[PDB]
Amino acid sequence: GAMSGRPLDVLEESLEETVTVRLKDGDEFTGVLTGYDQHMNVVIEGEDTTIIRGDNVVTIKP
Amino acid sequence: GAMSGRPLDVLEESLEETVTVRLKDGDEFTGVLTGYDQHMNVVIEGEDTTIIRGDNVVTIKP
Amino acid sequence: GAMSGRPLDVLEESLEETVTVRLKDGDEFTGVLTGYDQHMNVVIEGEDTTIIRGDNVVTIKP
Amino acid sequence: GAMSGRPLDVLEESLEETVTVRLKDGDEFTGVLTGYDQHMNVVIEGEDTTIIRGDNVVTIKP
Amino acid sequence: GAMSGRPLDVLEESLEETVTVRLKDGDEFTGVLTGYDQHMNVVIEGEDTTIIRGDNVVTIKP
Amino acid sequence: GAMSGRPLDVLEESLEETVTVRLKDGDEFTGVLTGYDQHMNVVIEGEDTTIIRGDNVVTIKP
Amino acid sequence: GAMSGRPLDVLEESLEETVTVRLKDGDEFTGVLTGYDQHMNVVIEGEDTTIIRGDNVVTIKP
Ligand SMILES: O=c1ccn([C@@H]2O[C@H](CO)[C@@H](O)[C@H]2O)c(=O)[nH]1
Ligand SMILES: O=c1ccn([C@@H]2O[C@H](CO)[C@@H](O)[C@H]2O)c(=O)[nH]1
Ligand SMILES: O=c1ccn([C@@H]2O[C@H](CO)[C@@H](O)[C@H]2O)c(=O)[nH]1
Ligand SMILES: O=c1ccn([C@@H]2O[C@H](CO)[C@@H](O)[C@H]2O)c(=O)[nH]1
Ligand SMILES: O=c1ccn([C@@H]2O[C@H](CO)[C@@H](O)[C@H]2O)c(=O)[nH]1
Ligand SMILES: O=c1ccn([C@@H]2O[C@H](CO)[C@@H](O)[C@H]2O)c(=O)[nH]1
Ligand SMILES: O=c1ccn([C@@H]2O[C@H](CO)[C@@H](O)[C@H]2O)c(=O)[nH]1
Ligand SMILES: [Ca+2]
Ligand SMILES: [Ca+2]
Ligand SMILES: [Ca+2]
Ligand SMILES: [Ca+2]
Ligand SMILES: [Ca+2]
Ligand SMILES: [Ca+2]
Ligand SMILES: [Ca+2]
Ligand SMILES: [Ca+2]
Ligand SMILES: [Ca+2]
Ligand SMILES: [Ca+2]
Ligand SMILES: [Ca+2]
Repeated sequence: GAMSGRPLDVLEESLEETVTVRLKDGDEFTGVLTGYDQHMNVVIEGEDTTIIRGDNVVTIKP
Repeated sequence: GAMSGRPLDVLEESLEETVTVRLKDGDEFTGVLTGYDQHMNVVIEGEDTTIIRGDNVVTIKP
Repeated sequence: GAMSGRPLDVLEESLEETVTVRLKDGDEFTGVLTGYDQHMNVVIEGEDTTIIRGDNVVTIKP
Repeated sequence: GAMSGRPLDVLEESLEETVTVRLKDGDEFTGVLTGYDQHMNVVIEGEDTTIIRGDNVVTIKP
Repeated sequence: GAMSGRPLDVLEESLEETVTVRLKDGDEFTGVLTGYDQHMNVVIEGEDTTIIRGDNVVTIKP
Repeated sequence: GAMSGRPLDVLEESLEETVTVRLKDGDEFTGVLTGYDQHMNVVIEGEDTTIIRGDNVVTIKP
Repeated sequence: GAMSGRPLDVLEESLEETVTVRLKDGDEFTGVLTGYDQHMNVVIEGEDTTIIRGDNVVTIKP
């Protein structure tokens, strides 16, 4: 198809795996990716759950 | 389905439980989550009711 | 139903009550909430009338 | 109805009357409001005519 | 009508006339308004053509 | 018609010609405009090819 | 057709080819373009997979 492996599809394929999320402020969050949505909001599970709002995200290393 | 546990579905299951919202300006708001919407606007209940506009949120930890 | 006490619904129930609105620039406005819209634009009646563009809002405390 | 006196409805009742618009960069513009739109762009007429793009607006005092 | 003299309608009444556009970075552009769109992108003609993206616009003064 | 010579229409008629794009960070890119889209993403080809995301654009000079 | 070589179409033609993405914070990512979407989110394959959110992108140079 078009668009190759879409970014949200790569996120779909990274469910239940450890990703690292880097935010515009410099902070990094590492933990299991348990959910995401169309805005690139992500749920990251480490010692506890973190919902990260997508507009803060610079990169995700899945 | 697709998307694991969507971020807004994790909010739904955090309703009436305690969460911490961290904003872009550095402020943190702890209290009971009593509502949310599509924009990730949140209602946090401490001694006061605090409506937080979604665009200010960095992370929500339930 | 879903989303608990939706943020805008709490606004609806805060009409004609005193609220405090804090802006990104750190200013605060206290007065009677006489209107709002789906952007979280709000009308605050103090000594005189203030319309606040929602995109400046950080928190609203009803 | 809902939302009380909507922010855009207050601007509707302030057409042909004097208002003060304050901008995110701190400038204020005073004059007769002669038009507006759903983005809250406004037309302010004092000695000059000024179209103000709504995303710059913090407050409007009708 | 509603909304008085809508800001984009003022732009229409300014086509083929000289206006002054002030940007968020402080620069000012004076020239013939030869076009605009619904985002308030404008084409300003001085000694040459300048297309200005609307999200940089603070004010337009016909 | 309305809106005069629309900005995207000026971009159409500047295809295959040389233009200067100035970004919010202050950088400038000069080259032949070989494409654009509704967001004002542009493709500029001088000695190499640069896709510029429209949200960074201040002005384009065709 | 209209719009010449659309920016997203240049991206399509760059799949499985090395490109270089520059971000607003100054960082640069070089690697194989393996995916993209309509927001200009991109997936860049270097030593690791990196998902880049579009709104941080300034330029992409294939
Ligand atoms: O839940 C949401 C909704 C929107 N946005 C993004 O953030 C921008 C500004 O808040 C929006 O335009 C959208 O791209 C999010 O990150 N999360
Ligand atoms: O009530 C609202 C309406 C919009 N937004 C978000 O704020 C962004 C711009 O301020 C919008 O794109 C949207 O994501 C909110 O947070 N709350
Ligand atoms: O009257 C309006 C119209 C829109 N916005 C919203 O402000 C954000 C940034 O301008 C966008 O979400 C936009 O929809 C307002 O705050 N007020
Ligand atoms: O003519 C326009 C078009 C859009 N916007 C608003 O500007 C913000 C983005 O620049 C969004 O809230 C958008 O609705 C305006 O203020 N005026
Ligand atoms: O590829 C894209 C997708 C979206 N946007 C911008 O994102 C904002 C969405 O309202 C607008 O400024 C739009 O031009 C871009 O610049 N490029
Ligand atoms: O071609 C353009 C010019 C301006 N914008 C504005 O940039 C904002 C991005 O926040 C949008 O909401 C819109 O108002 C576009 O989307 N596209
Ligand atoms: O996954 C997403 C979702 C939204 N946006 C951006 O958020 C804004 C929504 O108006 C636009 O700039 C759009 O390109 C992204 O960059 N990536
Ligand atoms: Ca996997
Ligand atoms: Ca799978
Ligand atoms: Ca009054
Ligand atoms: Ca009414
Ligand atoms: Ca009146
Ligand atoms: Ca009329
Ligand atoms: Ca005229
Ligand atoms: Ca003039
Ligand atoms: Ca020319
Ligand atoms: Ca031509
Ligand atoms: Ca080429």
